[PDB]
Amino acid sequence: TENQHLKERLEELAQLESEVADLKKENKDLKESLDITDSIRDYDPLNASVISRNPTNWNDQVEIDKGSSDGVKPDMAVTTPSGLIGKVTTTGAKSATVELLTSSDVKNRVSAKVQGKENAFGIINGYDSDTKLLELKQLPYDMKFKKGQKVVTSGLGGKFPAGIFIGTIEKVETDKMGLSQTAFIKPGADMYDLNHVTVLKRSAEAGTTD
Amino acid sequence: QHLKERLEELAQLESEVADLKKENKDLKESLDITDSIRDYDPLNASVISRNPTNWNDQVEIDKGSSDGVKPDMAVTTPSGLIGKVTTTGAKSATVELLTSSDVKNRVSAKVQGKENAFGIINGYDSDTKLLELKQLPYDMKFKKGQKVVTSGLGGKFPAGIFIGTIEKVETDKMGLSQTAFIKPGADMYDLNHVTVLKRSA
Amino acid sequence: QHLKERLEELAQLESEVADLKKENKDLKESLDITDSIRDYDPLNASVISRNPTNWNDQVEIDKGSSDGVKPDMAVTTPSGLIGKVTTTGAKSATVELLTSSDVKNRVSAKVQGKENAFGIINGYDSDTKLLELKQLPYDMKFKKGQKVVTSGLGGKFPAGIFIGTIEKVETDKMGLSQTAFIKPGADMYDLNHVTVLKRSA
Amino acid sequence: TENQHLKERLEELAQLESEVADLKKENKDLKESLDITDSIRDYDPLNASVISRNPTNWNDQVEIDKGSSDGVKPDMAVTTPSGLIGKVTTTGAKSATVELLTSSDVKNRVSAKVQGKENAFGIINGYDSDTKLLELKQLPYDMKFKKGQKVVTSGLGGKFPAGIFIGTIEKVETDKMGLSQTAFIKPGADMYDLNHVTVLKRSAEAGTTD
Amino acid sequence: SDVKNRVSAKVQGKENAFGIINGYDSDTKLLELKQLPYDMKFKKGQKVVTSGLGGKFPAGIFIGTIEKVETDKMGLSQTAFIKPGADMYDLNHVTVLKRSA
Repeated sequence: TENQHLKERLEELAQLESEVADLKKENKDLKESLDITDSIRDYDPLNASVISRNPTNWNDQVEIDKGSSDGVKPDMAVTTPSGLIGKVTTTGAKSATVELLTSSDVKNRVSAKVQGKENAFGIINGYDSDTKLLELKQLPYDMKFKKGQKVVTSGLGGKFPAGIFIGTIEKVETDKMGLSQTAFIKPGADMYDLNHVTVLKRSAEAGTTD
Repeated sequence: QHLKERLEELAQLESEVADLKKENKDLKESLDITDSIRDYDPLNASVISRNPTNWNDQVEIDKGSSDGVKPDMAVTTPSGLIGKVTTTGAKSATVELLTSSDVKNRVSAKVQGKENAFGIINGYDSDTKLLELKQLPYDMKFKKGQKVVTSGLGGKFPAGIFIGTIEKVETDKMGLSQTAFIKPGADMYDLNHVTVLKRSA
Repeated sequence: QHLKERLEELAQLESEVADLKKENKDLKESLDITDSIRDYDPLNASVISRNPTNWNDQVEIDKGSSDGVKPDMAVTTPSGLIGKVTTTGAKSATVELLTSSDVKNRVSAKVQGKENAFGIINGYDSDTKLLELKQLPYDMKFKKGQKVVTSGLGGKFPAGIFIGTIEKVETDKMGLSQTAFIKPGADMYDLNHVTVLKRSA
Repeated sequence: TENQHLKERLEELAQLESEVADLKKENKDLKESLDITDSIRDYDPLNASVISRNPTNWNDQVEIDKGSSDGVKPDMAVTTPSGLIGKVTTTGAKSATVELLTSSDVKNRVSAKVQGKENAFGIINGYDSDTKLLELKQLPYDMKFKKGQKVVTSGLGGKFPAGIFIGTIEKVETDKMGLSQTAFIKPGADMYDLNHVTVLKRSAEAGTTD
Repeated sequence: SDVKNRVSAKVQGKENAFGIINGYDSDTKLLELKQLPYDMKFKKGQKVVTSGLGGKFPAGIFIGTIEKVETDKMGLSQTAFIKPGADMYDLNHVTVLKRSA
């Protein structure tokens, strides 16, 4: 099994890797042809490790070994290879606190986009400990969603680069008012056990519309 | 071990593909119409912020004062006019969209036809998703499909910018003018790359 | 006494007004495009029957065999192509509409563009209200708004008949061709006056 | 009162009368400019009187003094100045039976159109003795209707001329399936007391699509 | 024989039709021109050149000749079989086109 499937995978994986690199290069040329600098998807990453996590508030917060003097700033996105895990909240000289998507803070939110033949925008806001699902609120009521669509950061909140993978639509429903839809999402990154992590500095100019 | 290493960063890769594809297509479309409007002295910008609260009213771009961006300048995409610059900052600016709910928001328009009629675009319906073209000559006849562009009467926008298509047409109460309802050409729900027209010469 | 005499026949009068207005407008539109297609030898007809059961598939017109109407002839309105004649009778005939659900219903189409691409219109979605334009060249690029007309390849319809507008465009599975979704120009939900093109010379 | 309102009415009535006549003439010219004969709205009327009505089936049927030898034929529309009242069902040499809109025959129906900035089509089918309302079934589910819109004959059933006034939308609702709408209509013609009536021969070719 | 190998082609004719060259038969020694407009008519001998649609090759490069033409199953398009102009069995001197301007 340790080579029965990864043969068709680690292989079909490099498949997407080169496809990207090509698109990624083409995209770079286009933006150069036009006068486009610091687009909404660009960013400078910084690697870091979780150095402390309290079981009392395990799903709310984590502490990393990088801080102010390393360039870390409040509101920077924090991720892992398989997805978005949170944002920097408070920073010290050499360490910082990051609030996880699974946090119980009702004010916690992130601007997101649901990829489809036609994209839709909404706000991720709310985690359910039982269902293990993120709430995607305010999607257009007339657009139709299917289980499996990918959700990524829109960057429209002004602080995260766009394109970071968040998760997958798992369930969809209409809200009481009948004005919008709400999708429930399965985070792609596993946040129960965090060790190695990456803090993203957003390149695009900061937005004040929030 | 490497059974999760390059296995998890999969969905992230499929997402990069999808996003790059769309951004490349849109960016290509931008290149073609380049020389097509080189005269208006174009400035390419990115939408860097949009609030869900007033989603249809405005958007923020990463170009401002120090880039030649000044309030009232036209903002467009390859498929259409999307708005005008309002408040400007040093490195960014706010753009009022045609889909705005601000009742004072207006744009001088012309219907391309045998005979050219002028009108004021002023009003957007969230439901029908149509733009209101008020004040057209009461006895002139319009047909579904006629193209609507900016008139230029007012110095603000250059003339010739495509706005949308005549969808419906009706006579208002007074019996003095006609109102056409227009399908915007540009898609303003999903904005990313945008163009500021600095000069209307 | 006369308090009901000319009082009741009121709503009936207001109805005559509304109906005549619409019929006059549509009829005027017909006159303008007259010489515009005098070559195709037009035959003006009225829809005389339509069943709610198969509303979107067909319609019956008051012209047939003894009028020169023959199956496969194009049927149109000022704002667009609406179908083709199928079974014909002495004084009437059945018209298959573009909105039909008959999967075998097809029309050869051409997209007017820098480079002209041909495709087959084959399929209508009741929900999106869009026509399926299949088989367009995989590497040619299409933009929302390009006009689609009949190609003529097949002898059936004359070429140049306006069909609709490119709304969306996508690549099919195979990766061999593209499919555009089209907004029909003509309104087929409300048909009354119609035109049969007898000759495609 | 017998001249306090009819002064502003019989006057404002001739108002619509001349407006029509003008449109009506213009329409005639247009149809002549194009080669349009026997359009969907043309017809030859015949005057008649109700000569018998049984209280046992008062709302189902009525008998008129014109028949076969007068040109009356089954399926011809029967009206009065204020609206449509029914259709001819069986004919004899000098008299005929006409089924009223208020009939209890569930199979009874008429193709209709709801006038609006954008017309809608449906089938009138069913009368409620209590509410005194006609059922307009199968109107498009996404179109919106307002109380007061006029309903007329569409002619699409192949037997009536189009344009005969039927009544007014009074109530509107969505059906269980959620596929269409149903409007309830107030007949314009009062069918409780019928005397003078008019049988319409349809000019347009007959339709077999029914 | 690489099934993913493709080239965008155009048939020079009264009306120009586009298609994708994708497939070579060792036996008939013919190139497969897929996706041509179903109701357009092609004749043996029409010349096929590169279309350029895709930025890769310059347009106008001669590819071969229409030999046979047939309608595929679907009844949506036509496939022509083409006789390559160049002889690829014996290659020695060759030319690389650096710019497609």
